[PDB]
Amino acid sequence: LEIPTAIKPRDGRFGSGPSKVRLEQLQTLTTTAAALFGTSHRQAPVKNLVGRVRSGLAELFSLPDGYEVILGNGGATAFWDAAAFGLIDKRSLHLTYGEFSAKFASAVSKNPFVGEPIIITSDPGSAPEPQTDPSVDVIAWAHNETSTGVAVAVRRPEGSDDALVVIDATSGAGGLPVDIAETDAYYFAPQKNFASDGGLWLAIMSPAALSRIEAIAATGRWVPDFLSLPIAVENSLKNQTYNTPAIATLALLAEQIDWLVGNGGLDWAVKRTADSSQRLYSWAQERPYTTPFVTDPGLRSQVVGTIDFVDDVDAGTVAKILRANGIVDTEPYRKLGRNQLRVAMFPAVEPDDVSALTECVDWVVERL
Amino acid sequence: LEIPTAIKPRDGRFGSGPSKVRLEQLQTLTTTAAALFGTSHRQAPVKNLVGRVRSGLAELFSLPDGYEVILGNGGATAFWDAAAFGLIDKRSLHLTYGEFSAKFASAVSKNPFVGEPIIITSDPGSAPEPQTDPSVDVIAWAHNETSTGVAVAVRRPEGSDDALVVIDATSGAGGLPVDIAETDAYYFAPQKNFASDGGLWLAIMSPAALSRIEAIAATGRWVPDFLSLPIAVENSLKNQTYNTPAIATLALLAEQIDWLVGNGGLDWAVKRTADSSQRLYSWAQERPYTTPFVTDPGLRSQVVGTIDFVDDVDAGTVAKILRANGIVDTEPYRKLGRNQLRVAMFPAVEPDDVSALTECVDWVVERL
Ligand SMILES: Cc1ncc(COP(=O)(O)O)c(C=O)c1O
Ligand SMILES: Cc1ncc(COP(=O)(O)O)c(C=O)c1O
Repeated sequence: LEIPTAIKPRDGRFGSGPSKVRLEQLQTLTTTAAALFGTSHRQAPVKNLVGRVRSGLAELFSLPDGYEVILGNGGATAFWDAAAFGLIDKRSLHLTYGEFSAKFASAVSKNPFVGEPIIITSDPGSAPEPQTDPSVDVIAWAHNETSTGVAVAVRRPEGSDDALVVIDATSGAGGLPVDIAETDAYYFAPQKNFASDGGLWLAIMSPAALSRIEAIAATGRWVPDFLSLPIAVENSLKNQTYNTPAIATLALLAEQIDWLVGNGGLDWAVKRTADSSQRLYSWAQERPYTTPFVTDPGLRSQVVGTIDFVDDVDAGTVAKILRANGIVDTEPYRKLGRNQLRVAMFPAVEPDDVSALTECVDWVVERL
Repeated sequence: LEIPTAIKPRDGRFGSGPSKVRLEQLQTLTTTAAALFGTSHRQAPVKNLVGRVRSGLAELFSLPDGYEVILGNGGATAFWDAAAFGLIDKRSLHLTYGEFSAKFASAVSKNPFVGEPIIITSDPGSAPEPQTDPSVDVIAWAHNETSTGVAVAVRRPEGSDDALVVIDATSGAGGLPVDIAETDAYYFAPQKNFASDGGLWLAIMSPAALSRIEAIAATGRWVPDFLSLPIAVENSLKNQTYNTPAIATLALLAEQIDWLVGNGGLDWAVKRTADSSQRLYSWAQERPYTTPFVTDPGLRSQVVGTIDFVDDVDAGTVAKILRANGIVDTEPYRKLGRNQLRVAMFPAVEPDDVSALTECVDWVVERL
């Protein structure tokens, strides 16, 4: 099946990380950023680039006093292990409702430097309510569960005074609203809403989280240096990382932050993803062969939309035909095992392209 | 001081990592690799890119049967912690003679999952001989010590049958000769001879090293998943990494590998760095205000040249003037504390630009 060009989106990338890298943003690598490549991360030109990223994120996320942008190599998966060693003192409570929220709880359960976590589960497509427990000093959940398309509210739970709020915003940060004052560690990686590459983690940390990192280091608890949050904080405060970061990753990230801030900031990004996701969900509701996987509209992610298909319409065949027509990465999370499409709607994704995608899906399904 | 343009090198980047990224190599990001950006690392287009990197390195390093290219996020610093958990069974022997060889031994000493390492030290600017011990199952040293400009032979020591040869080739791999059959783990990162970005580690592993990784995993020894060599092996064998890799790091690396292979492979790269380094060392010998830091010519690195300056010629002032004229990153290793310049001569660096640099240094020194 050859989809007519007239109905095709301008950009066919609907992947949930890595995701659409804007043409003008990628072009900065051979132009405005060409002179930064291959230069020292211990010298002013690359340190100023890290500085642009940190102050840019501080502006975009309206950071309260004493909050800091901390960064290091590895991506969000490395941050899970760094946080298990460095942020959790004795015990944590985790909400699990998909791949990424479950994987952080599983990393904490296996880590022999911290206690057995309390795990509150819910079926995929749903989420438990943010909650606390008197025996925990960390409470963790994902702002956006990328495998299921579920977005959860980011609020400091009642009676959680003695616990840090540790939020995996890998696919949520930059596309969803957030009051950073409600968090202690709001972490992410650049390949989703920030339209950059993986291999770097970023974490917005509160004064309580920074003090906690210092207090845990002061106990003498061992941590491999690569996963050390005290070393990552020491370096981040001076526009550096512990080891050599990727200049391309920082250059693409800084360009996306500038673009988001220049468009009106987080409020603009949230309006944009609301617009894209409204097009996707309204279409999924209208068509008799589709339905949103997430039944609670309050949990339906603005940035990652999981659309279930009925028995007689094979979503896998639809995804294959779309891919053969250059409309890529609509395949559901590889481990979920559902007759579903997963569509990313991060701010780089044009809302009109989400509309064009739905028309392409209708066109293909009518010819199956 | 304004250095006349006629004597300036075409490219002023002499940094030892990050290092000179060729422009035509950087331009593939906006052309032949542009469509790869923002696409899934779990789908064929990015998996084929990893495939190109693995096959390319297999060709460049003339890999014997059963040797495999393993990769993961983090850079070489992450590989030290991954190797301490995953390659060392009971005890290791380390050679230390600068920043990077010492830091790996220090990471192993602090790791509470393995024994206390045997450490064989030498003064900076020198190196101990590769040697073994009956109580160790791993012997480790750096092919190239980036902090002192010392290159060491890579050979399997006599009577080391029960020990894996674990070589930190971060600044050596692709610019220095090597017989891979003499190694069990030959690891590096892409920001030096491979003219790409940091944040990714690569390791050429022997069948004995791969079997060792499996045997250590089979004991049930815990390892944080991000630093897991069994998981990195499982993913690498199917052109993947454990978590999201940077597409730009892979795309720049594959272009450099292709450029090196097309030029005549490792033999061509070694001739090129021999040519560049001959220009630097002969000039350092000729001038009465300079001398190579490394007194043993057999240990003088072809890729990283440390040139000491006499008391009355301030190398720091020279470095500052060069930097103000766009000739950057000649500053010595930040912790060495010597009146010295450090010049990288990786294959992307044109030998004529090393000659031009020496003329620029003469010009500046004559006007101090
Ligand atoms: C020899 C050597 N080993 C290890 C490293 C650490 O590399 P990375 O910053 O990629 O972790 C470096 C960095 O310069 C190095 O030159
Ligand atoms: C919510 C979430 N958490 C964590 C991760 C891990 O990210 P990375 O590959 O950067 O380690 C991902 C990856 O898709 C994710 O979406």
